[PDB]
Amino acid sequence: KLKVAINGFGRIGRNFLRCWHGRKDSPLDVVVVNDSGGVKSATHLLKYDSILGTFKADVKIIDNETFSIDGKPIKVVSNRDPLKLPWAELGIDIVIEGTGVFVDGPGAGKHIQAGAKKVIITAPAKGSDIPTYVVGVNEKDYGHDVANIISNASCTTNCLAPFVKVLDEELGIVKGTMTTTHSYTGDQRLLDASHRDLRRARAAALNIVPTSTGAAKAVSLVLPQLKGKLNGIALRVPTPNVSVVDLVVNIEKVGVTAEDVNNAFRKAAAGPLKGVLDVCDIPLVSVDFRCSDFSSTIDSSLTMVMGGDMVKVVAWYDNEWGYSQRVVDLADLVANKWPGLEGSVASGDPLEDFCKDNPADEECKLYE
Amino acid sequence: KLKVAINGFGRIGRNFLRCWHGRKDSPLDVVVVNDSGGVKSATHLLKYDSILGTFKADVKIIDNETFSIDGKPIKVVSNRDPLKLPWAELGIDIVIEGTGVFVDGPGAGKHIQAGAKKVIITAPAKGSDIPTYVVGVNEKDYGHDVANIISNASCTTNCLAPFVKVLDEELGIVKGTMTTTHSYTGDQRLLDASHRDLRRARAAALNIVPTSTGAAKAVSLVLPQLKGKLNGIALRVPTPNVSVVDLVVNIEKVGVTAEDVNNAFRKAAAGPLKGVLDVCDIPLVSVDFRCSDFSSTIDSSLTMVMGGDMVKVVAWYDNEWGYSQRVVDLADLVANKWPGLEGSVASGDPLEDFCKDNPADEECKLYE
Amino acid sequence: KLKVAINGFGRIGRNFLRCWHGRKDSPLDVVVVNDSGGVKSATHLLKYDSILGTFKADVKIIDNETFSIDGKPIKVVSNRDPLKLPWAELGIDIVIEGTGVFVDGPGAGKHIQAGAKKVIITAPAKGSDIPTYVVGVNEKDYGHDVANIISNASCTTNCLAPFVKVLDEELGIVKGTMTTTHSYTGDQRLLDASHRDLRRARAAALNIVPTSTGAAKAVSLVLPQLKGKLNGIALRVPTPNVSVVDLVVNIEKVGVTAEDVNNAFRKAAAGPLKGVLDVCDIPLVSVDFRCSDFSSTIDSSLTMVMGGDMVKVVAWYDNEWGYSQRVVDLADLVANKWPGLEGSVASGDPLEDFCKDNPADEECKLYE
Amino acid sequence: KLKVAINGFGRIGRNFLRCWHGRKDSPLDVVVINDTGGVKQASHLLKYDSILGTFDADVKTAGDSAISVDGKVIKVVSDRNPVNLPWGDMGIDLVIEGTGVFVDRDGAGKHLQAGAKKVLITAPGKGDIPTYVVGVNEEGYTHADTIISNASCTTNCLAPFVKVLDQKFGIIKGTMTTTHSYTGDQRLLDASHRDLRRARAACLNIVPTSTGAAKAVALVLPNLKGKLNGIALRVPTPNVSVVDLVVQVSKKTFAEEVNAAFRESADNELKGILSVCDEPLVSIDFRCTDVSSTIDSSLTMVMGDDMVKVIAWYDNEWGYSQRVVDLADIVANKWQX
Amino acid sequence: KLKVAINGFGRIGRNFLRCWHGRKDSPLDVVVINDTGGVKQASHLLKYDSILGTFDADVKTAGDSAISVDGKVIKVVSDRNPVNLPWGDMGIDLVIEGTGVFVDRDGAGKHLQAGAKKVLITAPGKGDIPTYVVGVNEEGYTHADTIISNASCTTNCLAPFVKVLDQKFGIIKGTMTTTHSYTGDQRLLDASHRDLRRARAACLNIVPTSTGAAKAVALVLPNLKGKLNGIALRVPTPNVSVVDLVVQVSKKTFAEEVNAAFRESADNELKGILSVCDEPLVSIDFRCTDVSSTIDSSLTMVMGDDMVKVIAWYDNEWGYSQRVVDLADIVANKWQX
Ligand SMILES: NC(=O)c1ccc[n+]([C@@H]2O[C@H](COP(=O)([O-])OP(=O)(O)OC[C@H]3O[C@@H](n4cnc5c(N)ncnc54)[C@H](O)[C@@H]3O)[C@@H](O)[C@H]2O)c1
Ligand SMILES: NC(=O)c1ccc[n+]([C@@H]2O[C@H](COP(=O)([O-])OP(=O)(O)OC[C@H]3O[C@@H](n4cnc5c(N)ncnc54)[C@H](O)[C@@H]3O)[C@@H](O)[C@H]2O)c1
Ligand SMILES: NC(=O)c1ccc[n+]([C@@H]2O[C@H](COP(=O)([O-])OP(=O)(O)OC[C@H]3O[C@@H](n4cnc5c(N)ncnc54)[C@H](O)[C@@H]3O)[C@@H](O)[C@H]2O)c1
Ligand SMILES: NC(=O)c1ccc[n+]([C@@H]2O[C@H](COP(=O)([O-])OP(=O)(O)OC[C@H]3O[C@@H](n4cnc5c(N)ncnc54)[C@H](O)[C@@H]3O)[C@@H](O)[C@H]2O)c1
Ligand SMILES: NC(=O)c1ccc[n+]([C@@H]2O[C@H](COP(=O)([O-])OP(=O)(O)OC[C@H]3O[C@@H](n4cnc5c(N)ncnc54)[C@H](O)[C@@H]3O)[C@@H](O)[C@H]2O)c1
Repeated sequence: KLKVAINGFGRIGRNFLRCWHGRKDSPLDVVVVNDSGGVKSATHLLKYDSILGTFKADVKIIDNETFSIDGKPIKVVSNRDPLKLPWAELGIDIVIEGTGVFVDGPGAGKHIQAGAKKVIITAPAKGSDIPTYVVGVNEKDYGHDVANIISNASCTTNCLAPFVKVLDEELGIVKGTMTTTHSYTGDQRLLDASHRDLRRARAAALNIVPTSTGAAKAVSLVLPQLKGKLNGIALRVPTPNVSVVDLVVNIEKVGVTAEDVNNAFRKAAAGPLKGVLDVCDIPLVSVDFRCSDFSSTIDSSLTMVMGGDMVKVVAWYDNEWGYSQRVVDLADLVANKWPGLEGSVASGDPLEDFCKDNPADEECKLYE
Repeated sequence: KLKVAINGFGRIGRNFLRCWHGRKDSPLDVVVVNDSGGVKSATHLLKYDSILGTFKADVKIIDNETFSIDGKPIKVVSNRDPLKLPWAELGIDIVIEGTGVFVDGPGAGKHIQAGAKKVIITAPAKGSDIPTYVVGVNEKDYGHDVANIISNASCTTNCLAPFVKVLDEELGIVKGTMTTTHSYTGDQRLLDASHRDLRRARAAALNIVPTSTGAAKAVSLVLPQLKGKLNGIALRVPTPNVSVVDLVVNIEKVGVTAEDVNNAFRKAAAGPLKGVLDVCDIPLVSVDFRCSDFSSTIDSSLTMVMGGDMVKVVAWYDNEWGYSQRVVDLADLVANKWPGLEGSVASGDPLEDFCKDNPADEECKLYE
Repeated sequence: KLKVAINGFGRIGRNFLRCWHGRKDSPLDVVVVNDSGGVKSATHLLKYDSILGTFKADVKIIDNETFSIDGKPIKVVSNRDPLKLPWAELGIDIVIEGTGVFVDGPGAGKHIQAGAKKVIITAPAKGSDIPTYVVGVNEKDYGHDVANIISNASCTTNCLAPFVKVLDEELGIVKGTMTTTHSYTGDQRLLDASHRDLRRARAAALNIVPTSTGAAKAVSLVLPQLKGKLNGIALRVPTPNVSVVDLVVNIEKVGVTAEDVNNAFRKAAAGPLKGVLDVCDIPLVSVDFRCSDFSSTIDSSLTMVMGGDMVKVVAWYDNEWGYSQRVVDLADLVANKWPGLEGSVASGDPLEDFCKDNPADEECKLYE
Repeated sequence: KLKVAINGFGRIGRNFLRCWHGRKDSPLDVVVINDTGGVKQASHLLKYDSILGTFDADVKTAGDSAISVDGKVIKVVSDRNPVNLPWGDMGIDLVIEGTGVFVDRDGAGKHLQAGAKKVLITAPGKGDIPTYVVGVNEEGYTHADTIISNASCTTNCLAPFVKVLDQKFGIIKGTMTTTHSYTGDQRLLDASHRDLRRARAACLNIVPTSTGAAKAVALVLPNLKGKLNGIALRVPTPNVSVVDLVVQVSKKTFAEEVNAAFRESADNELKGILSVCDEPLVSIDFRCTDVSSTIDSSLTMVMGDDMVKVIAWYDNEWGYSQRVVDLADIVANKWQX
Repeated sequence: KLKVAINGFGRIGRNFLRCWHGRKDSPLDVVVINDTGGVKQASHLLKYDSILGTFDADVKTAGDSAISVDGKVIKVVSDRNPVNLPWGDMGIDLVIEGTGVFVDRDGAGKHLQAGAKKVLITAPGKGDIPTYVVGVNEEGYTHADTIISNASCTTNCLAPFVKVLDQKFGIIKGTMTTTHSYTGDQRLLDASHRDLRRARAACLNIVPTSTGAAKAVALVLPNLKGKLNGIALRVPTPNVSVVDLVVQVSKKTFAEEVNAAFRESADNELKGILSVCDEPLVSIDFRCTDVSSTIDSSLTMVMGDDMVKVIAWYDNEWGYSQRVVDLADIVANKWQX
């Protein structure tokens, strides 16, 4: 519905589309993606995935720039600049960062300058200005007139968030850390070629990535209670796409079994996060978690306590699905809300809207 | 000298300025503000305070937007939109917030994407990820290239944290409450009118405006060591400009008297909070603290202890002046931590500036 | 100097042999290989390695049976039953268990019965009596000819040894939890096919597996000082030989930094864990610790002090070759104090010391 | 109705299963397997694949030996000895040498002896084997034949079209070679084995060898014998593999002529069997594509119009059992007994 | 003693570097590199390698540009503009790019006028490119000719003996292809690029392609053109790669006859150039191996004494560099100017 596009074109964008496409009831009007490669390169790549393979649809490349999916006619712009991006030229409000380089509101602003209204980030953008977002966790915090330039944190983050939020607030962490099975990712130099660092340079095909991420800190970025108490690097490892994590942490709870947590997870799974995340009990391995509809998928067995405090919690995810699954929902929560606002009718806050418009109202300013 | 910035000419603005201009050798200054004030007014608006009175230097009104501060040529603009802020368009580095409406990094990154690096609000924003900052409290804790835009919480808090961040640290509070005065500020209503709020809507001119504030908790928002350990009351009293906080605290320090803590504060004033916290000796009242560059202003005699455990501590603080004196210096740590201070950091060992320039291809910092 | 077989071609023993041949003056008289494949198959891998590649020198394949490693005549055999191992015939001294199966005492002991003297396996303790044995930690304890049935547990285990002795002894841990980058293990199968259980039942070739491992128990079975206090899970990963563990631990000593522990490591690397423990300080990647010499190696950086008491710390180790060194180490560790003594120089008028041979004497009638 | 059974429930099993299940309208009454693999394990095997992913199909091990695939129970026990393997329990229609170890003629019969009628070895049989497969000998197959085999997926892949190519063009001589995956055929890690190569870990290497495909052509192709042979390369893949072929041929032409020839070949024979295109896509992009093999029509460059390098893909796993499933129903067809 | 500079510190850089140090009595005053790569970063990239492990030596970029290795400093800067590169600062003798973008003649010049004299690039350049490789065209090197490049390893691999084959037996026609390792030519994942395959992820797949080799054969050879051509496969290797070839040769023979020819050819001219063995081996078994490749004579089967499948590894990286050093040496030696 609302004109959607994708700044740049990351792997995510492909599957994201492949989701947005699979995606059934899109209130999102995807019409173009900033793929610096034309209709060809934008049709071929996205058509066949390293995992999802050739898509189950049509990649018709219209006008050497456009491209339709069995009837989803969609342009493909091609420019490494934000300012020459048909957002105003195509009413694009919701957009998608694909470059990963535009962790700046400016670039998004440049998109806003190009007539964008809303963009996401395929990372925790280092502009701290925009509060990140993640479904099942802080998506509810998303309202209107808050960060038109929009942000979300990393899949890694965007995976652990809910339950690590949930389990603590159900159990209570004082601090603790985590790693994961993060994958070999093009952000790393697949073979040993300089990247200002050695890590991503080293041949990911044969090594883990010794490197600190932001997940261990972007955690509290949606859950304040987690302020600083999390650290310790996740691990990018030779996986195609799999991304599974476990975090051990202390406790402030009584030190229940490693069972009545997956219970709480089952609860968290059932109640607040049905479909949002998941939890399993069959001992499964990397690839099986595939196109998983859950930012979080968790075993009950590997959970383990020793003295009440220390609690390792298995978890899995896929960047793509997860990040997609989030943005699968994000723009909707944007769409269903910001376009077609249709605010309330309670005079108690009628002016507060005009204050939400102009907080320097004749009388709105509060607590200085 | 750095291209510092200030959102609008808020009633804190000129204070900052007149104190910044009163300041001897700040490496920091703005050359342009933005508000529909008219410089000639704005000058007068700056020039002859209702409290500090006429400045001791004439700012030439070069024109309706520009001017020269007694030979310091500085501009203003007139707009309410943070987008079209000529910030890079005047090379702006880091901004100060004046409206108070921007509890959001969202409104901030605007200024960033207007061409700024970071921003500060003279207010406790609602951006958790934004840490407020206050001398002797979180300066070294502050790190540049972390949480780009920040703010400072209430001058109250800005005054609060100083002593407590030693008080409990030497004494040790069980859970004590604070109580402060408050001079009528524009957010309130001088002659009873209609803010959505009831409290800050009556004729503050006469009646005490007793109002709550996250201040008694926003302290924890940078002093979690006392998280939840305090909640109090602010008291908006008919004063032109003046404020004082009397916080009682149950102390695990048996019934230690006060003067000793005040001597520790005498120490602390002679210590961490040089120029910030003052411990006084003279019967002194609202004006009798006017324009002191101290934030925390305390009289040991006027302090005392009820039951050894619980002990109250009177602490004075201007609203406007002190804030400035603090925030003006608080701004410095950002220049003291200025990005490379624009000099002598990148002796090609990075090769990363170009990688910062050629953002994607030479995927140096392709974080993922 | 002391007779050394190969009980089935242990790839561990392979490099261990490669170690041994690469060793300087090992009293381990390597003499024969029970590789169920003949001289042909039992030299090809001894001439070309997966992670080492071709050997430096040539293990010439002398007769259809029995060969040399560069003029070092070494026999071969082809059998699977210890009782069918002509080892007394070859005066064999130490069990060189490559079959990786006879974690049992007796079948292993059968080799002693076959004429060996002391058991040695890459075996976690199937039973208990088998002394959980590693250099650096539980090596000096080894009683000369006392309890000949010994071995070493999993790589990870003997990998754990130094720090799991160090950190505690240097800090004092209440509990803790590790997890290591575990290479795929030959015993665990390549693909999704028939398997003991479900876990290794997949193609970790492209997937990944954690699982329980007695290591934590084992190293506690090594060092009771944290018996039943540590846990964690190795992480099967598509690596030929990558093996580097983390460790998260609630410690007792104040939330001191890591460098201290790393200087403690420095001192510990200086200390008895010299050569088997390294303090890693250059940022390096998995393979880089190729053919390494240290059962433990810890990057300066990833050493993390989460909550002071909670502390995260990596540790690197060549799962095989290092272990092989360790394997070479423990043998020499015994080979020195080996039964080359003065052959029972003690004297006792004890008819026990007389009937010790003629135990069948109701005169003495051994206690039993 | 084809009460077929498998022993050694190898990857092809689930493949065949997920085929059989996916191959709706099955006269194949496969209700009986056997493998050292655990009973419920066999499910997880099928229920969780590294290739097809976890099976998108309800799974249940019923009581135990029987396994309710989406409900369709199927017995399976754990054993190796044919005479132990009680095919007589359902008087099995066909045996399938999923074991990979009873390439023998006897054990096959011993399965029949222990309760079956027909045999198709999963692998190129050990000598006295009438090999039958689509394109070449599936027609030449009569149900009268009992102990038969399907040769390697590779073989299963290559045979027909290149044979048809010869039928189309006339091949003086031919040299092919697979880009085969790494498989259970080789040791995972640096283990012992008959051949040094497979004994090597090699999961990051390639195996220079030759499969019976290089010869099973003659085993199946009457004209095409001896003159048409190359080697095999088991190469660093966990998955669907490709294969080269150069052919000294008679017909003076260029690939494009043969391309359409290979195009019409799909339009006549490879329909549902083999495939060919030129959209440059990687092996993965060929996963589970039931057309058992694909050809890059372009890169089949032409040398003097006699020497003819050609490309060839193949779903070593999925299309294989598919073709075996094909012949399975072909055995269900004309099922004289 | 030859002041050669190295733009584009590509894997060959450390390779040749490690070679340069692995080589003894350097005729090469290669005291200078160039790459965007971080000085220390490069040092580690030198000091440590996914292929060879760490560099068993000294690494300490002397100041910034220079790099103290075994006392030997070596310059390097992070620049892309050829004319910016301080070729004049040392008055560079030979251009050595690794960016893989100077297929042109011009950047060479844009390197030359900046103070360089000779020019060779690893890959077969595009245009007026003087093909040069040991055994074949290296002899053509005089000092007048300066702006040259090198053939590909792949190219270099087949190069001499295939001619020697055509020399020894005569080749009617021939078709080759590599098992090439994945390179910078492919973005780790399928990200936009000229060749969709080269774009394709394929870090677990193959690259159906055809390097200039399949033509550079004609380039490096006097007459061996067109008739001799195949394709290229960059395949799932991180390491030394193999290359297939079937030749349609003139002389009638059997394999070892020509493999003996290979054998007798191995010593005299292919000394350190190639090799040939029959121990059943796989990829890794030749890491850092001096010669360009070994031949599996056994698996070099023959069809009708003309069609001859052939086996060939190749140290895509190191032996290339070895050859690159060799070529460099050939240019280093007989240094007329
Ligand atoms: N894919 C996910 O779900 C996910 C999850 C979290 C984070 N990330 C990380 O974020 C980044 C992007 O996500 P990705 O995985 O899709 O990676 P990616 O490498 O596919 O994304 C970068 C893409 O953007 C294109 N691009 C770069 N600059 C451009 C410009 N100026 N104009 C137009 N196109 C431009 C590149 O050509 C490339 O195709 C990566 O580093 C990735 O690791 C991805
Ligand atoms: N003056 C004090 O004592 C005090 C105390 C605490 C906090 N503050 C900070 O200052 C804010 C208000 O106090 P003040 O001192 O600034 O008085 P103020 O009333 O002058 O601050 C609001 C000013 O910002 C301007 N404004 C509002 N919206 C604007 C917009 N879109 N664009 C440009 N300008 C806009 C108005 O012109 C106004 O002058 C507070 O919300 C807080 O942020 C001030
Ligand atoms: N290599 C390590 O780092 C490590 C560490 C801890 C434990 N282990 C275990 O110990 C085993 C030895 O380690 P490895 O490095 O030598 O790998 P490995 O491949 O050598 O272990 C398997 C070997 O056991 C032999 N084997 C088993 N049953 C046999 C039988 N009836 N007859 C003859 N040989 C038989 C095989 O021939 C094979 O050589 C490993 O298989 C592994 O399970 C290994
Ligand atoms: N798809 C192909 O590429 C291909 C090609 C040609 C032939 N094949 C056939 O399929 C096999 C390849 O796939 P796979 O996964 O079956 O490989 P595999 O070689 O591992 O087959 C053995 C399977 O059967 C079981 N098994 C073996 N011997 C057994 C016995 N005596 N008793 C019980 N169970 C036994 C094993 O547990 C395993 O699941 C080959 O061995 C061959 O028979 C497949
Ligand atoms: N082995 C073969 O026969 C073969 C196969 C493929 C390609 N090639 C060619 O030969 C070379 C392969 O070996 P290689 O190690 O040189 O390859 P490579 O993949 O390392 O080449 C890229 C290198 O150039 C550097 N580089 C790129 N742009 C640069 C710039 N603007 N400034 C400075 N440095 C820059 C990179 O940092 C990196 O080190 C490539 O040049 C390639 O075109 C030959």
